[PDB]
Amino acid sequence: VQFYWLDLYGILGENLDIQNFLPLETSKFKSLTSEYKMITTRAFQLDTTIEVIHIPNFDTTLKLTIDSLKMIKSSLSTFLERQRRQFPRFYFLGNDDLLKIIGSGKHHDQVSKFMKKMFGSIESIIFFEDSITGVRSVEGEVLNLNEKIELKDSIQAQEWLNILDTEIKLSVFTQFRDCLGQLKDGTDIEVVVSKYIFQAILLSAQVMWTELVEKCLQTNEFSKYWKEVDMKIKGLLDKLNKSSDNVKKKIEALLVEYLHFNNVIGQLKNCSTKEEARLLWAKVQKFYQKNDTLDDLNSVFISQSGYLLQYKFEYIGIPERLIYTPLLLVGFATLTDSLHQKYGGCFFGPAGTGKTETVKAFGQNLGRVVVVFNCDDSFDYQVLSRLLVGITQIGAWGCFDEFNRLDEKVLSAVSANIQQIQNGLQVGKSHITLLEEETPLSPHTAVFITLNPGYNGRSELPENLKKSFREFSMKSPQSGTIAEMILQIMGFEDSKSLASKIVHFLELLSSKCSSMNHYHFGLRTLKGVLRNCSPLVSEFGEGEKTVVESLKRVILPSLGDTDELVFKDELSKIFDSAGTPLNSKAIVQCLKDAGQRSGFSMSEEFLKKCMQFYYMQKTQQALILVGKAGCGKTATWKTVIDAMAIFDGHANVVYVIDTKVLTKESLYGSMLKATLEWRDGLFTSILRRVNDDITGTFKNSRIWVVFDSDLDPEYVEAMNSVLDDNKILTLPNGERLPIPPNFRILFETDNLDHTTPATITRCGLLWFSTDVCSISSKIDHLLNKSYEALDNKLSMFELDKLKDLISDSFDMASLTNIFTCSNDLVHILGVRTFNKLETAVQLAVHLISSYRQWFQNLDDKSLKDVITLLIKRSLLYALAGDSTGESQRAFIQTINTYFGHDSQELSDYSTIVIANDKLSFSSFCSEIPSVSLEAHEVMRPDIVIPTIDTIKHEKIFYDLLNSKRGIILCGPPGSGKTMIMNNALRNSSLYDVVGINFSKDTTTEHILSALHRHTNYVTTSKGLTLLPKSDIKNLVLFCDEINLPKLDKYGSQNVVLFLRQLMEKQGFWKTPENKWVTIERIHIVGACNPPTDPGRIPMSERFTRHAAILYLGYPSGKSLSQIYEIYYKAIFKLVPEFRSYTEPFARASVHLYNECKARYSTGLQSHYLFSPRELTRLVRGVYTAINTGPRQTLRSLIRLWAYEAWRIFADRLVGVKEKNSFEQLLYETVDKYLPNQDLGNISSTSLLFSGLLSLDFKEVNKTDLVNFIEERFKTFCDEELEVPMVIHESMVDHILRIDRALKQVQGHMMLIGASRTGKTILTRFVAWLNGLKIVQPKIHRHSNLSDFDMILKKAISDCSLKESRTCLIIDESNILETAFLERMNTLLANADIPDLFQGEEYDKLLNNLRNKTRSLGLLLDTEQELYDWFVGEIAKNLHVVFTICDPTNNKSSAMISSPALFNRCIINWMGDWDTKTMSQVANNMVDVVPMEFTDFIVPEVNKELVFTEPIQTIRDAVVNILIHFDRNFYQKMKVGVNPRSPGYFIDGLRALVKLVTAKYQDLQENQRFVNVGLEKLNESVSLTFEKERWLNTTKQFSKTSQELIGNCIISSIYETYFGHLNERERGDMLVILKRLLGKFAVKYDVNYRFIDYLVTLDEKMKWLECGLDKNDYFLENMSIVMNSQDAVPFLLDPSSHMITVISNYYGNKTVLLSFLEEGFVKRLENAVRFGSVVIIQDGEFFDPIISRLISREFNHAGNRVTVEIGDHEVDVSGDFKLFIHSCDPSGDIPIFLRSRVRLVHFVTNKESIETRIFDITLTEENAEMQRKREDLIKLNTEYRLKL
Amino acid sequence: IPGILDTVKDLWGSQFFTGKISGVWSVYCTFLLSWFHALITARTRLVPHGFSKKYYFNDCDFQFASVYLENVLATNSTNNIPWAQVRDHIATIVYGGKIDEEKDLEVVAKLCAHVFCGSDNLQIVPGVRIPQPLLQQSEEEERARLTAILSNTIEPADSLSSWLQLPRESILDYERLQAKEVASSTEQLLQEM
Repeated sequence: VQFYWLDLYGILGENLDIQNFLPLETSKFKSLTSEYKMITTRAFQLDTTIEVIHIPNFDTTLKLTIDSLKMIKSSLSTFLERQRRQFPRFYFLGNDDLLKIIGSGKHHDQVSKFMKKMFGSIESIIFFEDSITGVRSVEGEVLNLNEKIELKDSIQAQEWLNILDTEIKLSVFTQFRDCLGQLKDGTDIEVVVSKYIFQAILLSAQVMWTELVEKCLQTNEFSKYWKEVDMKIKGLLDKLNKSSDNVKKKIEALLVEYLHFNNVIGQLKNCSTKEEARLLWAKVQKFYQKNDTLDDLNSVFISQSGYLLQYKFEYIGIPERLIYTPLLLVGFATLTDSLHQKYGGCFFGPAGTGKTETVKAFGQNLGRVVVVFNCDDSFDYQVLSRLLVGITQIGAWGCFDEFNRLDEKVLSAVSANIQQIQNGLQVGKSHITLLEEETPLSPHTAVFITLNPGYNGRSELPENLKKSFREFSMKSPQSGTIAEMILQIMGFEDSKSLASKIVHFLELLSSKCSSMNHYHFGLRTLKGVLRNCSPLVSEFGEGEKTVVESLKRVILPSLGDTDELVFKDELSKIFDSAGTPLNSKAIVQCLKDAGQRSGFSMSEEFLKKCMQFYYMQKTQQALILVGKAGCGKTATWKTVIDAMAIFDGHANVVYVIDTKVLTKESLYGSMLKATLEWRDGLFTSILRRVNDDITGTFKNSRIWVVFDSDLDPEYVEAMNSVLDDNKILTLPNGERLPIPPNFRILFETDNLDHTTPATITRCGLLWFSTDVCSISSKIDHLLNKSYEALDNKLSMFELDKLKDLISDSFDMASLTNIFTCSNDLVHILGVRTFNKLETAVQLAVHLISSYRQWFQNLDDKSLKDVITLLIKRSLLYALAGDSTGESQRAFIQTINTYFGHDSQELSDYSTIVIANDKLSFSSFCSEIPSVSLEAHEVMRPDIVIPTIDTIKHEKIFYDLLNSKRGIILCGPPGSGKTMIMNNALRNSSLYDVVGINFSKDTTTEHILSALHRHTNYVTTSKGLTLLPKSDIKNLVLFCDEINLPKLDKYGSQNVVLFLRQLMEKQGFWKTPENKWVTIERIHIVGACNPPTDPGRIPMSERFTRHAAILYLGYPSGKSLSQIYEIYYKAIFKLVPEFRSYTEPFARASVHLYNECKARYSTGLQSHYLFSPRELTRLVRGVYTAINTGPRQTLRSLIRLWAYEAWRIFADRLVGVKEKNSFEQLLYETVDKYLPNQDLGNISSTSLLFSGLLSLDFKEVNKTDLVNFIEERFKTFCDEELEVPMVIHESMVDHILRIDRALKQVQGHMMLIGASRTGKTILTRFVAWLNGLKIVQPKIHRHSNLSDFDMILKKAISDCSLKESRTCLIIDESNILETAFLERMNTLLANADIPDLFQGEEYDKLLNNLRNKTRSLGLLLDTEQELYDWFVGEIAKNLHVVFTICDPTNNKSSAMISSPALFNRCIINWMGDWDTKTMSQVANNMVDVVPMEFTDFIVPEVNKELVFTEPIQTIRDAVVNILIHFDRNFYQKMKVGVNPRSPGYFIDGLRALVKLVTAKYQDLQENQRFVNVGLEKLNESVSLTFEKERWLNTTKQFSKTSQELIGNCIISSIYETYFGHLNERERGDMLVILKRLLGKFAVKYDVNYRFIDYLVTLDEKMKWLECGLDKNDYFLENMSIVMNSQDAVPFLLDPSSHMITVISNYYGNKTVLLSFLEEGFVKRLENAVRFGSVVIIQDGEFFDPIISRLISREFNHAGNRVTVEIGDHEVDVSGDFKLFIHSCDPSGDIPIFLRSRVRLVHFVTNKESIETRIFDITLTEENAEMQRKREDLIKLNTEYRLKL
Repeated sequence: IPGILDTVKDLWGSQFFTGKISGVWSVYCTFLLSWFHALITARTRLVPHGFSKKYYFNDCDFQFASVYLENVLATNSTNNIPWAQVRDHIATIVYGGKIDEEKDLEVVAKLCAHVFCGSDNLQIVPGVRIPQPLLQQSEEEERARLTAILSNTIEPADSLSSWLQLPRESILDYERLQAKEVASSTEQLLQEM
């Protein structure tokens, strides 16, 4: 209730006290108060809702006050509705606006704050001390009101305004009458217009002439009136003067109309003109008027052709003056026609060439206010409906600008109501059901739909509405006549000749010009030119030269040299002696001096462009410059800041804002809700401060705001109220802040092509070319920059001396050609001069910064000698380092262009030789850690051997570090990314390096929170300077995958944006604290990989404009020996007698790598990526292997080595034949280096080493190893895993490999392979083996990544605070999303998710980790070290491993790219099962049962047996039969032979196995029975027929049993793969299996109708009785899989076949009963509990009825069925076996259950048709045959049973 | 598609009440308007050559003309109203709502040149057989007083297109195109008979 009281906090308080409210409501406010007094005075203390419901006696306080409250709250809305009903203009105001009005109803002055919502063309009410004297229109003219309108409290805002309504129109009516009283006598219009509203005066002016011409229309006159008109005009022309801007306008209107009369008369005069019947005057708009009326509104008449209308006299002042043309006038005529038929409009044509300007003009000419609606936007049509209540009550007009561009609800909502608007309009219904309410209709309202060239010219309007509208084909305005008429009106004495030229400067311009897409030459283009010409005339422009002067001043600056002389000639041909001289001296003096100061060359075009800009700062309120920051774009802006500060003597107070860095709210404001407060944003604080203290003090200081960004609607439309032209802040919160005329806005970009010209053209615009910056200018700047050096320690004395000394090198340097040659180098991102010069100088001056102490303390010759050598080196580096070393080699050949060291031939190039601080220097010889890594620290990451090139990287890095520059590398993870980086990092702790992780979803805020944790700030002056949390150390922030974050809607590099505002703008304008932030010693360095690659960002070049770059690639074979051999060097430290492997061991791996990488392309298979760190992986594995044994013989050396080698490389690959070739590559490489050991057994076997036994270098026979696990896994598989596949030598291989991984730190791995084909099970098993807690997700589609975040935080505490041992396993089917993945990506990246554990989690960690340190005896209250151990703990127990299958949408890399993951993760492509091990399984299976029945020898016959096991027995047969069965079934990619599961035939065998006893006993029992028949019979001996027949039956099956097994193997096809597999792959064995299982010797029956042979047909018969569609073989077979299928026969029923069948199957049986528990799906359980038959209902798709986690639970669940039985899956037996009766063919099935599911078919097709046809006709005559033979079948079975 | 006459005489039925107007010369012109209407619709049957666009000609506009005509019919029975100009704008205004090309403009202009006058008792199109003095006679009740009497002056092979002021050769042009069209239609069908 208190929020009603919050409403009423304001409102009741208000109207409680304001007794003025209706006494009913007032007394109700008081009845509130009878209790409300507690609601607020008691709640004065207890204010909030929860406190209000706790006030003393809230029991009656609320009750009674809330009773009254709700009475009131609703009464109040109806109270104001009452006011709205009483005064229709209130429907243009909100209810709350009326709350203000009624509280201030008395205060009519306060009421007037909503006056525009309450009226038409009125500016303000002219009143004094509670009484109105007149009103001023929006045009400036003032209507005197004849009666003083008292504003006495009691008159009510309601009637008050009603009074004015009448008062206004009355003084219009009657003063008009007065005025026409004079004018009708020929009185000079000036008189009465001085005293009155010109609009009405025009009416009379029109009347005067309309009537006057009648006598020329009598033919009596012609020239009299013609002359008389131009006599009157001449006087009026003389009158037209600036002296009264407003009256001037009144005159302009008058003259246009007099001209219209003149023209008509001109022809009446100059034509036979069939008197007033000739359209010449008959079609003309005529006015007549009279004072004889009972309603003043009827005093003037408007007519044309046979049409007559009455002017509505709504107060408009002088609002338009549209130049009318014959065409426009016709348009108006047609508009009135539609008024006659009460139809709405259909304007066809664009605004600015008409449309809006014409419908407005029209309405004004009729005299009634029209509400022009902007229809193309997200507007709540209910608001309109409310407006319409008022509109219809008023009789107001309404136009619909682009009406048809609506969504469906708005469109249809208004279609219904507009339908009624037009219905009721036609009907004349006084009360139209607007929103179903009988709304009063003032029969004057009208609907005006307008549309620019419609979408494809379409009648977009629904027919529902169209029936009541009329077409308005606007084709074109008459530009030149419009122009000319205006020029006449302008007082421009050349008018006509100007206009005739104007249209052709344009015509020619548009004709031959280029495709300046940003340019348009329409009607409004022309209008603009004139607007500019107008002041140019006042500035003494020489006639036609003024026109051209304008042309020089507008447009052409936005156009480029693509036209240049094209437009010169297109325009010059029209006027050749064109243009007046520009003499902007003080202006250019300020400008040019500003340039001289800044050091810009003051180039021609610079100054020219700047001068054009100057004209635009004068004339425009804003300008867009398309160009280049730092080159002219900002150099000019800079220059202008200065120039205008000087020129105006008014400091150019600019506020540069990088648009997208800040939000709209950041700039404008926001609000607080707890205590209710508006928050002032930056831009708006600026502007109010402009009024409060910028111009509030500096009355006319120039003030500027700059927006730096590219263009898109979303970030530019928000600036319109100032930016466009208004220059007045008009905020939605009412904060209006007229922005001083000295205020301007600059918008800088490089590309505007993102929206319409309708918006683009509204500004100044410079087509800026970057060649404004000559290189000589750039050089001039660089020389000046030497005096800006450098560090506080540098006085620059020695620098200035060096400047003079090096200034000589700028004299036509060979760089004038080298820069070209550097541009000729191969590179990825763009290369330009300013950054080339930047990095050259910044390094040079920081090289010189060392000359402040290394060489300042030495002489100048030392400064000279080394800076010459060193700067050449740095110049070479500046123009080399960023690209490929080979191109750098080519680059340094440019040394031969330099006349001193003119030699590209230098061996020890200046880049080979390194300079020392003592003036010494030398060729940088190899110092690569010879005696070095020997033992212990072998795997410690920071041991990566540094090499000469990386040292040189460090040499310069050091000075770049000194330079405070963010070098960005370009290369890959795994190629030294982290290695080099760390080597660099570890060289200087002075610089606090921070590894910032650039994930696709990393935000600036992530960066900022890190800074919050690690920084603070200082203020040497009130500047706000960022300082790391500790001083002295330099915070080198670091950026890793810069080109791998995401871009926004328009492809913007928003993280770069902020990167830049941090970098480029050096800081941040505190939008919390409203203050510019600078930085102290925070630095930043970045990196990336080649932008050319998939998923990488094409980097902003303005970004790169100030960047330094270093290319990173892979190491050479020699250098691999130099680095990795050291790692191997270390390893051999422990085995001196075999240490000799030294070099060849390393070199084998070096060269094997070289080729391996070459051998395996990504063209073969994507993820085939290679890195030198794989050699480290060899180092890793090998060293630890060494640590387990006693001596490393060379055989033992290489066996461990080689077996490891393929685990590192081959295991990541797919192609098995290719792997074979690698075996040889491997083999041969080691054959090259260490061939004297047993390479045969080592490479040919896939032999494993002791694991279950201590390693100790020992090989274990895989057989034996298997023998070990044959026992080990029986215990670890504690009757829980539930899968019985056979541990092939590969399976035990998997086992060894996965465990080793499980025994390593940082257990980060990817397993790629088939769905639950042991790759899963495998991991479950080793969990039993090793004993770790395992992370396994269970996701249903209602979860999200915050659930994940819980889990993450959970897990990190589980590892470190809970102190548990685990392993995190990632399930691809549960991958919720990217951000989800991003957490885990950074998790691995820096072994952390920065601030995941911040805030209260951090604090809980501080508390509980300290609690642990107390229990641990640690003194780690040092929060740093404390959380350092926290994360150290986690890393030793988390071990994230990911498992993946490839049947879906995961990026083809089998992961979503992530190069960072690529150089960290261990990978193993598991893939699929081997055909020989599957026969192993099969062997084991058949070994269980008596397949070997003696009747059978070697049974199949009809073909295939090639290369099988010598077939002697039945198990021999059956297995090899099944090998060719499923090897050929299947082959050829229909579903896809390249990848498929084997399960399909595995369980096929299982069934066959079942049948070895099922059918066998069928037979054996039958044998008993024929024996039984023979028993008596043998001695019955009457007949022999029966006896012998029995003997014959034994004879039959004695052969047929075997014949049958041949046929039985083919029967299994139906279950095996047949039911999904289609022709290309189905048909590889479809009937071919019958044709091929063969050779093994027993008959194939060419007949294979297993629908008969496998089952007794009567079950199907009963299903046929139940509606089973017998049609297709496998269709009707589904009734059998219904009655026998284990993998759920998903009842796919779009056809709903099974609804029929199951409902008839159901019959007299009820729905379901036995196991009877809901579990987690009561939705189904409670829908089936009834007793007997059901499936999962009918059409009952899973997503509705069942959750996703049922997969596993369906298969089995200990939460549903107990172990006292042993079962886990619920007892939902056959009749009620809940098969998913779903009509969804795409039902949610993951790429693991797509295998584990029996998808079932239920639909008919074309293949049946033909027979259906036959059948019909066949049986139509021959059914009798069928009747007979089917009856015989019946009888035959009778006899079979009789037998 | 029915005949032009069908359109004319049936239109008169749908416009039954129009001739109730005291303007007996107005119902005279009403007859003319329907003759006009049918003919222009016959031309739209020939889009884009007998008329460049499928413009929605209709009986509401038929009636809008009766209003616009009524606006001038106050004196149009006499020479006070130059109905040649009236013709011009019944076309451009009543029937020109969303007409876009000047060619169609002229097309219609020719038709109205061949259809309207403000005086009764005149010859309009003798090809239709209209030199009639039908005056105080309804478009429906007195159709057959003189207008249903007019016989079938329509060629089996031509509308006449000369009633529409269109050439046989354009009919022939279309005919060749029709062959191209129906043949190319079978081109796809034909792939299997």
